[PDB]
Amino acid sequence: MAEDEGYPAEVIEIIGRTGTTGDVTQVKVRILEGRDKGRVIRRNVRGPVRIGDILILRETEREAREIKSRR
Amino acid sequence: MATVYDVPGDLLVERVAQRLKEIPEIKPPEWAPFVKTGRHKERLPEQEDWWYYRVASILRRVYLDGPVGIERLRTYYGGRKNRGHAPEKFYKAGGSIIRKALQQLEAAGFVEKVPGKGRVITPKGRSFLDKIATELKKELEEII
Amino acid sequence: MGKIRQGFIKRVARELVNKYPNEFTTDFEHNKKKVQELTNVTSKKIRNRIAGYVTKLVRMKMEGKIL
Amino acid sequence: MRIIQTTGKRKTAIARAVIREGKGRVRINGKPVEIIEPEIARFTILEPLILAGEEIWNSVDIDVKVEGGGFMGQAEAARMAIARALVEWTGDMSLKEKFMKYDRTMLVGDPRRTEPHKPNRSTKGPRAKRQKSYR
Amino acid sequence: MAKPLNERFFIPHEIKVMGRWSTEDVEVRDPSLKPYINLEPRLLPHTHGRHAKKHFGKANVHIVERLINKIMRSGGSHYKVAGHFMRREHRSLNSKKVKAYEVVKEAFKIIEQRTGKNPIQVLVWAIENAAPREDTTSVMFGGIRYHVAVDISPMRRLDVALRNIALGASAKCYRNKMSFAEALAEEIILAANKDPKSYAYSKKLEIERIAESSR
Amino acid sequence: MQKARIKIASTNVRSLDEVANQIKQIAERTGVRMSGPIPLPTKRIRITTRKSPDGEGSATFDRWELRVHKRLIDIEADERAMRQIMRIRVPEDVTIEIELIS
Amino acid sequence: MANFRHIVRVAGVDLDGNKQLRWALTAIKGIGINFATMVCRVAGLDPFMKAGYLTDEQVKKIEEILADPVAHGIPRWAVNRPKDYETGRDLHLITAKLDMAIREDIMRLRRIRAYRGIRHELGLPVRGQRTRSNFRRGQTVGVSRKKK
RNA sequence: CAGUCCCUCCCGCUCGGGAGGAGGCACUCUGGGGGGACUGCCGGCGAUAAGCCGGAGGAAGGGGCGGGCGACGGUAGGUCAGUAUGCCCCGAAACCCCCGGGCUACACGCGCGCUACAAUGGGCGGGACAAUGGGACCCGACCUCGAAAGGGGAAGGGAAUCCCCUAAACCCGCCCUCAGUUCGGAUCGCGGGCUGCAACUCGCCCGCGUGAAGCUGGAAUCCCUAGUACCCGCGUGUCAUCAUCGCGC
Repeated sequence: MAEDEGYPAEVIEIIGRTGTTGDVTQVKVRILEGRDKGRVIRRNVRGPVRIGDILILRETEREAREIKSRR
Repeated sequence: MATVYDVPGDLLVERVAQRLKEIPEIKPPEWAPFVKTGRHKERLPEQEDWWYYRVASILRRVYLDGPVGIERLRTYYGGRKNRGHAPEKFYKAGGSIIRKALQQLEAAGFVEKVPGKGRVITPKGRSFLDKIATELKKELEEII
Repeated sequence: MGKIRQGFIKRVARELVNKYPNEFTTDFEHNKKKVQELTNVTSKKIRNRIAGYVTKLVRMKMEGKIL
Repeated sequence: MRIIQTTGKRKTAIARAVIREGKGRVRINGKPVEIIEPEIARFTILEPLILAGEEIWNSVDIDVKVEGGGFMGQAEAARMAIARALVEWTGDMSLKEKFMKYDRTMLVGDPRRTEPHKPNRSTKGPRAKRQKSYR
Repeated sequence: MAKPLNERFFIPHEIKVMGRWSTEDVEVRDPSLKPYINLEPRLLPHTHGRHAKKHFGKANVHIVERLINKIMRSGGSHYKVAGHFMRREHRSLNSKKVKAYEVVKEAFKIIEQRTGKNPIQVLVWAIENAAPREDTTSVMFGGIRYHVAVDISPMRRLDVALRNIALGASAKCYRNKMSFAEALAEEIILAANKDPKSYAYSKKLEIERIAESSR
Repeated sequence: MQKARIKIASTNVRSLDEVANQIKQIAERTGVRMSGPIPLPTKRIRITTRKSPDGEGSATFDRWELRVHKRLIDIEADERAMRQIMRIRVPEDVTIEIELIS
Repeated sequence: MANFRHIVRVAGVDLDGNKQLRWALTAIKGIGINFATMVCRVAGLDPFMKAGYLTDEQVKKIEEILADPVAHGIPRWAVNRPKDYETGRDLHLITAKLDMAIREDIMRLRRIRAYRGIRHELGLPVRGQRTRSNFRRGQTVGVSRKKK
């Protein structure tokens, strides 16, 4: 294919879980790609993911979030 | 420098079978492939190869074991006969091909019946197999 | 799923270090031998737990707060 | 010469394996390795042998008897026992650690093996309940 | 056949997969897939691996062993033996990974016959492509129902990829000349192309496309 | 002398061990030459059973176990010599079989 | 080869295929898969070769063999019906004999007033057991013998 | 043919491969007893406690793992048709003996299973592999007759020492070449064996001939979380015989 542009981002921290399914887990990301660099986003990721993994972000401009929490 | 041990059966069996034709003391009797077959057959094959392979493996079996039965050679084969929707169950070959096969060899002088009550190889039977194994085993190395 | 050490296992070790502190160590094996001599061995598996908790209880005693 | 007698066991295929100096014998249950009809599981045994290298292989006679009901399972038992035989032979850390890195089925067995068939509620298979539709 | 096979024994030893396919021939260029795949390790897929032991012990599964297992899947009550015997071992193993392995091997042979490239380089390529990047899960959280954008993790991507490739094979594989070894083999090529003939790649696009709308 | 085989089999673990150990110890010092007590099996008998007379519900089903464990002794001695050793108390429920051959 | 044709006539004017010889005889009633090969041995032909690779000559042999299998050979349990209606030693069955022989023995049974004879008429398995809720959902066994 | 001075056979390119018996208890194993695993150590979170994650060493780990183990009670749950037992009823009968029939009837409807819709295939042939167990009017070596089912003759075994016994899936080479068929095995004709006084009703198995529906299944719905599931065969109870069952490997 054409790229689009692939924005590679790695996951800085795994905040907690979202979905009534549960199926997204919400994770905080940092970017490492040619354009922006450094931008912190809270993306909704699915499936087994650990800390320090790599995600290709299809759309830079995103960041839906919902928050709480552990006592 | 070889033994039936040494030699992958697939090659051995065709070789021992051809030697059986050659020598030519063992032979197909007519009645046996006709319809006096082992268990059930989808088609019944009209081959010299059929009869000879059957005998080829009795020579290998008689070497490996000591007393080896008719009953033992019959069961050993693997193969199953239909019982319907009730699942298949194991059953065993013909007694017919075996008793005559053991007997055609006996006259050949290749097998003998021990006084023990059993069956064991002669020097002549054992000899025929290792020579063939040496030929086969020698051929195996040459070929890539 | 979960782990929590029974209560019976906790009671024996706690009494044992109180009676004989200075005959207990930071070695698992040394405490286990002592524990065997001290109290009845219903079984081998419980003997090990008692000994283990004793190892910890000594480490804690150093600190100056031992619950 | 020397006799060293080692075992491998994977899933209760049990390998009674001897290494002695010799010439390159590979024996399984009395017969050359060659007899085995499967290619695939032969390539499992060959893996510790190549990893040490062929030099050692040629210099020593390994006879095994692998008394396990699996055809894969024999390949399995023979591979663990060869890896251990090779490491006792030369005695170096080099060959042991090289093996641990590549896979741990070469020098560890399994911590378990099998589970019984549970009683059940009049249905086959150890983790199974009789089908329902009673709603 | 037997001598070639012996040669097939000489060559894997040296070290190749299935007797004649160098693992070094391929590399994972993309860094994402690199720990996610088992292209770097060894020779026989029969491994008994016991993966799924830990968190991600399923990632140290040889790519081909995942394929044989995923490939095995379909199988109900029924019995198989050499006899009159089954099907019970399926279109897709109503059975044995042991047998299951053969297809993968014949499929490997067939794909090599056409393309003439190292068929792990084709299958590895196809798994990278077949995995959809984006998915929509009907995810409602907090009770509010969204049909949202979800980014696929890499383990999840491989898993979708292999399952989808296998799934498609069976469909055509249905009472038709493709032989799953053939059907798979033809699928592995096209899945590799992103071609219009790959039931696996059709869902790959469509799942992302619907997902793109829904996000 | 006559070589005599004492075969001793028992339902429980406890009883068979006491007898074997004592037979060897009494036998050890005298005219006797004795081969060390040898364990032969538990043929472990399963009897697999349904609990519930109902047959109904879930059933929780019984795995039974009867273990009978066999120890085999050779002794070289006279017949008179055998009775002396045989004197022992023996655990209720310990089968002792004797073979006598030259 | 032995002279192609895609249709040859064997066992009367009933047609012979290009499927395989053994299999084309199986279609012809009263000559089943296994019986075909027995006749093939006697006749001297290759069993595995395509049907229709037969001169006119080959065809004559198979027919005389069919008429009295028993004269040529053919064991007295391997032959189609042996001990026929209590006073025939052995006979052959083909399309016209086979139809007739089963239909006669059934006809006999209606008249004798057997359970057996009436059980078929009603449409029922005699010694199959159940009729209880087999042939479910308006289905039928179809009893004897053909709906293709 | 662990290791072997010996020994008998076969084979040989004389280098060397394999089997028997001496011999030898190494090994596999049997069953009896002992160690080892406890957050003990190390780091992070947490009240420095309790616990949770993570890491090293290690054969194994943080309920290691799999069973037995199920309170007080309820559904007036289930069994007086296994036994025990209150009450009531029956007394040439609601008893008792007997033969035969009935439980195995069917236009249908459902539950629970088995086999199955073929090339990831059949036939044919060869060759490598197991375990739980069961075995005295019982398992039956082996030999012989029979196509087989089975029969005749007969060794050993009341058992780590014999027998059922062959594992099946597996693979290789060959024939075959995607049809309602060489699928699938219903149905029916005939021949025959076996137990029992006897298998029409109403037994299984062999052989020939016949050769059905079915070519991937709506709504709806069930199981299960790893050496399990999926998948393959093997034994056992009961027991002559009906197993597509139940228990177990």
